[PDB]
Amino acid sequence: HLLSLTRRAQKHRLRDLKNQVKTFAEKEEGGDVKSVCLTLFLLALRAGNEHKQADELEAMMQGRGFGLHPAVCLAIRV
DNA sequence: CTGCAGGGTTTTTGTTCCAGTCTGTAGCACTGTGTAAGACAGGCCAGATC
Repeated sequence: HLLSLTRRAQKHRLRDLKNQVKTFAEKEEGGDVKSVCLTLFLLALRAGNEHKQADELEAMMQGRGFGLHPAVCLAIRV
């Protein structure tokens, strides 16, 4: 299964659809493989009615960052 | 029916190149702290003395 392979073997398996995503994002979306596959995953999540996971992913890949704000972290430290 | 020698197959796990790019950690300067080794004091008993 794709989730249990290593990243090297997963790339060896998925490189074809990878380069198809590359050429599609270059043809239509300014060559942004990042945002294209991001919105693809977002909509594939939202289709199953998994609204909490997709809302949390939209909250993560924008605005707030890694779990804590570095400012408040230093605030605690001091 | 059975035994391994060993053929195929993907998968994995390396893996070779450069660049990075973060990171931990081992520097570095520092002075404050706790100790144990060693100087040395003295008193004091034994040895030498009167």
